[PDB]
Amino acid sequence: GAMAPSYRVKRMDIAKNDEECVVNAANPRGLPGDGVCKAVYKKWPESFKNSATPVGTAKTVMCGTYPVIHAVGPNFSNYTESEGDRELAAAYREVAKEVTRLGVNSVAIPLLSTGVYSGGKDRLTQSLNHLFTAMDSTDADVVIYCRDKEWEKKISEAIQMRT
Ligand SMILES: [Cl-]
Ligand SMILES: [Cl-]
Ligand SMILES: [Cl-]
Repeated sequence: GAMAPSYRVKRMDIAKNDEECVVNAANPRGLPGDGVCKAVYKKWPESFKNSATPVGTAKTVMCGTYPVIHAVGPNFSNYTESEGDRELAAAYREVAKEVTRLGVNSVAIPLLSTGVYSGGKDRLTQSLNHLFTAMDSTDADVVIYCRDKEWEKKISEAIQMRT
């Protein structure tokens, strides 16, 4: 574990992370996809060997010895708000199980279901609170990656307000 487990947020490509493993915002079919998924495919394409997994689950595939945790958030275009919320919470619980199983001291994580799977809604708070619910009992340093300047500020505020 980290000596003083922390949350941090950085605004940059998660393909450039400084953590011991990465969470991919994956699709269920293990396809290169778009956004974070496409960045992860470009950086760690070896990790997409048998990475297909259902919605609400995470499946880790090693790129060399570097773990890529493929976490499949729901596409809110396809799910009802209720069932999408349930699957999004479940995907993060499976991320916390994998981070724990791997014994890493740090993990790079994007906000699941916030991009093209958002169904055109702002899900920063929904997705971040499910991240916290799952990761709070872990002792890994968690570094959240985002691209939007206003999201960085809002994530940073949510982190700092619980310290
Ligand atoms: Cl960047
Ligand atoms: Cl997404
Ligand atoms: Cl963002």
